[PDB]
Amino acid sequence: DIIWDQLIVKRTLADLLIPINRQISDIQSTLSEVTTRVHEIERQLHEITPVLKMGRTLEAISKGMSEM
Amino acid sequence: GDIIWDQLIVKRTLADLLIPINRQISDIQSTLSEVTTRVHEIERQLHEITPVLKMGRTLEAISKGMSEML
Amino acid sequence: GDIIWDQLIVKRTLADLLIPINRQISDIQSTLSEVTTRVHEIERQLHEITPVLKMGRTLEAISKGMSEML
Repeated sequence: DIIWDQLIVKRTLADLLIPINRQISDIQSTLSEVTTRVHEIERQLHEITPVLKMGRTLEAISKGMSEM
Repeated sequence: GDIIWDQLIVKRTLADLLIPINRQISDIQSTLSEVTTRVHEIERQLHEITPVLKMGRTLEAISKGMSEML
Repeated sequence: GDIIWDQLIVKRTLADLLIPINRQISDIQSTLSEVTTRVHEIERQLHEITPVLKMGRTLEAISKGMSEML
């Protein structure tokens, strides 16, 4: 009787939640795809930040030698 | 409609509890899409900039070979 | 009021089902915020690196115009 009332709300709610679970599963995979793309970008920027720091010091040391 | 009535009011009662869940989700779906287009714009800017630096380092390597052996 | 004992039993079923949904969401909200700050840090690092490369390509375009003059 109250066990029916619970079963009813459980199944009414689980069918309402099928779209919510689908919406979430697609967000979890799309969020994981972005996190690996951002991991690949940060690595690609950590290997090209030094060469530009070397380039700006070469610009600073050639400015000091042109003054002489 | 006796228990069928019960099930139908329970559905629209359970739909009320879910309208914050649906709003929380819709804001995540738009914010996740905004990030995915910003990350798409970043990766193609980096895919344009990675080759010219690879060409630059080979020009530095081939210049080093011709300089010390001259 | 026995309608309070009914609600208390019912509400445990709703809680049982949405607790994982709320936890799934809260972990997405924090993980989505982490990537939005990482993407904000990447865009400002690229906004400071994009001008120096546009200055470099115009220096390459100016020297090409000067080499034509001989």
